[PDB]
Amino acid sequence: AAETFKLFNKYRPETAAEKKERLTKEAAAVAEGKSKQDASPKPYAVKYGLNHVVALIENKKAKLVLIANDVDPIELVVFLPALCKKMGVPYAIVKGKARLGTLVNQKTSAVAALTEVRAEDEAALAKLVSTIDANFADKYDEVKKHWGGGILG
Amino acid sequence: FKFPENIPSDVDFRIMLTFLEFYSTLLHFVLYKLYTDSGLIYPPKLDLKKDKIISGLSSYILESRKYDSPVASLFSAFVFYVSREVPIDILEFLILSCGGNVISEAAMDQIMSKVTHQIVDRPVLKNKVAGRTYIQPQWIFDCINKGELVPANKYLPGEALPPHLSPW
Amino acid sequence: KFVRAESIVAKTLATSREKERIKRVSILEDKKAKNETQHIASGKDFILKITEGLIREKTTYDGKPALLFIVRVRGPLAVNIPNKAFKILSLLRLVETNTGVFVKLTKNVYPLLKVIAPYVVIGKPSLSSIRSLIQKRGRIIYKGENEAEPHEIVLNDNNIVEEQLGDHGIICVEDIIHEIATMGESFSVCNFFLQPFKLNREVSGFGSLNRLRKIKQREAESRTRQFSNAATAPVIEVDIDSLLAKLN
Amino acid sequence: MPLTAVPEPKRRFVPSKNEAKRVMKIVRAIREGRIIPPKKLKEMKXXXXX
Amino acid sequence: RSQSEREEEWLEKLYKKHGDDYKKMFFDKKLNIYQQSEGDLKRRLLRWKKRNGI
Amino acid sequence: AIPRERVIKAVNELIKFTSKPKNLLEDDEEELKKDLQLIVVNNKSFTGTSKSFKLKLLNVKHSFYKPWKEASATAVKDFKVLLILKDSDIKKVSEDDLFDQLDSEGIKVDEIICGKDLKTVYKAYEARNAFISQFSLILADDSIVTSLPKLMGGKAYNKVETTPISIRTHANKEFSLTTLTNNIKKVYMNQLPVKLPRGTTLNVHLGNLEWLRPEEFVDNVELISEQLIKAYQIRSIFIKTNRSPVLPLYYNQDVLDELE
Amino acid sequence: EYSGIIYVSRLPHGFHEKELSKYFAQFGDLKEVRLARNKKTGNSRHYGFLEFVNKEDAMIAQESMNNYLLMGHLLQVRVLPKGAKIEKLYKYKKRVLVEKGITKPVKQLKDNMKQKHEERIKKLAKSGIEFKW
RNA sequence: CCUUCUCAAACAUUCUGUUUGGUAGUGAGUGAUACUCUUUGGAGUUAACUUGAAAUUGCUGGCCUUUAGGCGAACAAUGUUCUUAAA
Repeated sequence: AAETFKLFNKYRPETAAEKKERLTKEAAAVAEGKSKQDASPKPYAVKYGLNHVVALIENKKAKLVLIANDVDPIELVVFLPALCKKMGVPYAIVKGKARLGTLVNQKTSAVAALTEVRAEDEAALAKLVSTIDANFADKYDEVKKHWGGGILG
Repeated sequence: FKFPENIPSDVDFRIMLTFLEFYSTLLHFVLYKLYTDSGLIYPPKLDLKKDKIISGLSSYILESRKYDSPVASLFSAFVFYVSREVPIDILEFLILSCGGNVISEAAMDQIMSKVTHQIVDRPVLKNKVAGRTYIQPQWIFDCINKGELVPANKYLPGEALPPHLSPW
Repeated sequence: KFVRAESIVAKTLATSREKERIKRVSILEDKKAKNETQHIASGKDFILKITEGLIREKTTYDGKPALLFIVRVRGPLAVNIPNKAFKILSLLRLVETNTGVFVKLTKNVYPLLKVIAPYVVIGKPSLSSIRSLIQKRGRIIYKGENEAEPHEIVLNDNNIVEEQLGDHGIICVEDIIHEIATMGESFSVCNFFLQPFKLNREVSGFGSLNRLRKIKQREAESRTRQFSNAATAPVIEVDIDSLLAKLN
Repeated sequence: MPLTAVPEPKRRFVPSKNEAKRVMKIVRAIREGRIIPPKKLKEMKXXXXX
Repeated sequence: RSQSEREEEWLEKLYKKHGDDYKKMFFDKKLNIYQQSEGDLKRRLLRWKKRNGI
Repeated sequence: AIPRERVIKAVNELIKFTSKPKNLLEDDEEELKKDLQLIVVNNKSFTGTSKSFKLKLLNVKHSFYKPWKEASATAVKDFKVLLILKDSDIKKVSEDDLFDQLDSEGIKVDEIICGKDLKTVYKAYEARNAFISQFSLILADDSIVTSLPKLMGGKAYNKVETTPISIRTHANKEFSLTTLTNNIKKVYMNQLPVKLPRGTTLNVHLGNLEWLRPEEFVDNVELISEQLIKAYQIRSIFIKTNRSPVLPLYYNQDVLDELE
Repeated sequence: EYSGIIYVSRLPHGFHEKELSKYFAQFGDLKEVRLARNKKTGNSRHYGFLEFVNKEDAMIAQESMNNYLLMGHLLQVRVLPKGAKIEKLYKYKKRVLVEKGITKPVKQLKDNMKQKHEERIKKLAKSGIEFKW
């Protein structure tokens, strides 16, 4: 989870302040005009809207999905492990939607999809996928089927 | 005096910093009225290489946009040679209160036609120029407390000095 | 404590880099000093001067005794400091960081500067800066009245000074400033005499505001300090008149 | 394969249009001077500090 | 309905970069980053030519 | 010197050798190997007692890179030109600035890469080896040249095309585009690379027989060989195809007396 | 059943037996530690072997490291079965070159040159396409 | 959880030329044609290919120094010991 956060902090989305700042820069450029060039590769960032996260699945586009364990309407979330299971998407259940919101400039996020990666980071991506599929899909798959809890307090 | 002081652990800075900031802003605007009232520019410019010689009041150049007798322009047209031995700071400021010049060899080794007087406190004086007057610095401390000239035989090294009791 | 798995690797890699650049420095300087310049990069040495992307001007080295003031920097990220550089910093008393000292620059002095370059910062000092350092900081280890005597005293008594420096006839710590600036008769007397220097950390740190200062200063230090590891590394010099405005 | 045979939109491949409309909004505001350029703003602050 | 100055200048850049042909300017990356439609290019260029430059 | 006639004899012998003949659609790499000339030099102590990844650029009368490129258009692997430049260098130099200079003499830089790009984009052995294996011509600034071998990988220093070539944009304090402009011309068409391994064996790669004229091969070989004789004390010279056995042309028997 | 001897694959660069000892001592005391190295240059072959005082401590150490991401690529550790022993590893250094003199004098090997040249000419006959030299 | 030698000199003015020096590697595996000695111990060189930094034990070069270091540096040499990246 630590290296996953080190990954996703490389792919923080742009804040509203940074967005508006770049907008003012390019707008002052065109205001002088001083139309510098027409070139920008793409923005790459994490994807965090829940319907947008589900939307990036069923294409498939999600290379990694982080799923928060704690959501108070849990039923918003419960299909996502089975859905990434059947779609073959490398999902991982992360601990705490606040830590998702921190990496995406929200209060909470509860989902975290990531699709587009630079070539500098693509090799780290694949080994992280293999790491998760070793650590999550192998360890917890059979005990996922078992009825948890039931022991009194 | 500009000496490294052992810091006291007993004090708390949290009060003296408030006094500091209050006095800083207050003296700041009072320096504004004293610089504008004296008719010159409130930001004082300094040559950087003059500051590299010495970090003092003499670093600042003071722009444009009589003296009260006798203490102002006491020792008029008067050229000093303060040594490297003497404390440069308060003697420098006293000569600037006189209007005379300051020549220290301590400033010189960073890198003497009109010099008549050495302020020095040393037992053995090397070059012993009879043209140049050899004086222990209390002469400046006593002349300005009197406002007037006194003989320098007591202030000649290594003659003993009158126990100075200031006018208070 | 269970330390970690990663720090032990990163320290090993960083010590590998440092031992490699130090061996390169040692071999290249041995070929220079033995004067067997056959197949090396360059014969003569260079000096960087960072002033205000900011302007970085180089000079050739002049074989002239130059007064330098050295300032110990916290070394790079996870590095065990090697025993060769540990020896030099032990001689120059630069352990317990934020600790400078005044030094003489000659051509016998110069090769160690390429060695300990990733741990200190160098430049040309000014008389006002030297003056401020000595009039505001400095303690002398001292044999006193009746002591167990690991005993250090701040610079107040010029008569304590001319006591132990009467043989060279050195009085009045202003003259110690003057002869460190001068180095005409004896610098090294004053150099062994003023033996410890201590500088405060520039930012107090722990607390909400000062972490911003720490991050901005780490970014500034990343812009300023450059780590060549080439063994023909130009000696980086910075404005100690700018630096002591921060640290003193 | 995915579920839906939804055709890919044009705007996923080209630089974002709505960004550019917001850009031209700011351009029209600066042409009217309602927004000061940030270099001019730093120029203002550097004089106003003194 | 006239044309805007930036985009007619953009068309003017395309008119000098490729000339008149459309299959080359359609597969141009620089100055066709919105990847305009084959014939929208024709329509805007014909409007620009009728406006300016025959 | 060296009897040019004997070299024409040997190259006509090799033309006759390569003229000797369920099959593949796409032809064997080994079939492409058995058509190519390699110069082999026996010489006393070709070590500098140290590894030499620096390539010597020998002045050659003819330029095989143009028939390389013309057959490479037909070939599967396409001839590509890589330059590796400084960060400020790439900030200043643009691509049309290169392309306008190179269309004058009719060549082309494929790509230009910063050391930053080597150390973050291709900081992965698979992607780096795949990126290097695309290229035939690899150029690098002489300042960067001695910083390369941690970034390049030793798999790049194994082969002759994959190892980079020293080239200089500077002539004064700063670089000039004129210097890089004519310097890529010098390195392109007037110079040939030389690996400098250890031992007594030197292998020099010349190229496929189908690319050049055989007397032009002979002229280039004799020029290079005289350059080598004036350079180094040489035991012998065997030139051959790497499928073929050797061909003794020239040797100096007294070099071995002069070693000890 | 499993022994205390341990196989570790996929080691990072510069990560050696000293660091293996210094790290895996925190699991418990270890019996032996070795790294597969290359012969000409003493570089890691990225796999090695551990031995502990206990098999149970070996299994505990193997559990918390089997899918462990570390310094780039992940690591994989497997304990060995009870029938397993350590064999044949050595810390190889960089083997520098040696130069030894030629034993034969210069005129014997001049004769050897003259013989080998004629012999290669006979091979160019024997292969064989014509070569008058 | 770190980041990799990102230039030196000489000559020359040609609006920049000419010469010289400066580079230890990712491990494993395939494999052409050979070359050189060594005194059989092989050693050092030579095309070409593969591979998600992959991964299972190739048994103990030599010489020199000190109690580990150099052979790409011989009165050559080296250690894991920097705290406001804390708690």
